[PDB]
Amino acid sequence: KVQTDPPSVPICDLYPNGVFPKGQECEYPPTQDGRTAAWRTTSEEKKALDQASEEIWNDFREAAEAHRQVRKYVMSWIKPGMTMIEICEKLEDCSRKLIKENGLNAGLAFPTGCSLNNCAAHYTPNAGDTTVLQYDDICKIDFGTHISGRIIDCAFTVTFNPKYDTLLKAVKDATNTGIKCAGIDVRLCDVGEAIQEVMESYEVEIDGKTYQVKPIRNLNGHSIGQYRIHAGKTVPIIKGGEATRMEEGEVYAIETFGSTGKGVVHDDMECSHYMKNFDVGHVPIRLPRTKHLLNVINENFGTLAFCRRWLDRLGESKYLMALKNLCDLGIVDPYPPLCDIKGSYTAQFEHTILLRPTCKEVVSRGDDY
Ligand SMILES: CCc1ccc(NS(=O)(=O)c2ccc(F)cc2)c(C(=O)O)c1C
Ligand SMILES: [Mn+2]
Ligand SMILES: [Mn+2]
Repeated sequence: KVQTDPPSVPICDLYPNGVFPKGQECEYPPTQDGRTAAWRTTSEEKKALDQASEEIWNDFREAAEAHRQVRKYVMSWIKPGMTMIEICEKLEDCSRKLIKENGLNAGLAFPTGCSLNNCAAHYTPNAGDTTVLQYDDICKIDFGTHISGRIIDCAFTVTFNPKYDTLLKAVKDATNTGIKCAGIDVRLCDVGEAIQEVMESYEVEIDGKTYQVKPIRNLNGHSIGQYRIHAGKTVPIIKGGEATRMEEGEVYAIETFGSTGKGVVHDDMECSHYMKNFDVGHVPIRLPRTKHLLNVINENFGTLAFCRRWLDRLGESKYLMALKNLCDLGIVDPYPPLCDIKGSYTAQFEHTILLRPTCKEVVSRGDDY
């Protein structure tokens, strides 16, 4: 009925009523004519529309509470000296128990990202990686939980040297600025500019050098779909703006990345992230190993991202060639680590928000961030 010191009680059994805690509920940002959004807070039409998709919002909440309790636990023990593998496996072991992993009904939405320093995202260790977290490392812990495909994409940055404090704040503030600015009928490009003005209004000093924080321009937030980490709409972070507005009922992952490098990422290091193309249909495979591996992917991950380690834990061996095949066949897409120029530092803060009819909910919000 109460969580245990080292979290072990599933969020499930903590809220027996089946109703999970809501995130930070915000009133939608006004528009031109000071168009207030307090009319939706209790409109009759909207309230019916909201309570209409209540079971969904409730699932996002179960996952969010899982994310909150897991990360609270990670910040209490993540320390330099631990290998990236020890960290990810310890984090993922907790994440599996609190979300009560159940096939594709409940589990980890994507691999535990823990990109270091100049690398901003999509780095998680593969078997054999001997990398050890250092006192001067700036590590982005980015992991996700999901219930019935309702994905909670949320992340924070970890450091131990106070010299990055102002860099993390610059980015944490940039993220909240995009969260506050986001809303139904809000144009993506606008959320982007907002995020940039703030991000760039910060200047930091790290090891004698001064820098004006730069948003990683080729990185960004994005909309979320059931069992689909990236639904289709992207959230800028800079000045351009695709050509779109956020819509009622949508779900977005508002994330920003700040850097001292060139503010641009590129594929680097060995790949560990892979995900089945949400669009590709059923492809008959006769090649044994490739056929088997794909079956494992469909059974265990569906359209959710996974990593080599997760193939390992399932007892799969000698699967790289077969994984390459799936990749060359375009059935699976590789998602290599995205890093900025060597020597640069990058920070990241991310939250999942629900654009509900009556309000904007920052479901993954917590005491920490
Ligand atoms: C590796 C699976 C994956 C695919 C697409 C996106 N979304 S994205 O393409 O908008 C993206 C890519 C890199 C990044 F750093 C942020 C967002 C993400 C993600 O939300 O990070 C993941 C984990
Ligand atoms: Mn993320
Ligand atoms: Mn994301």
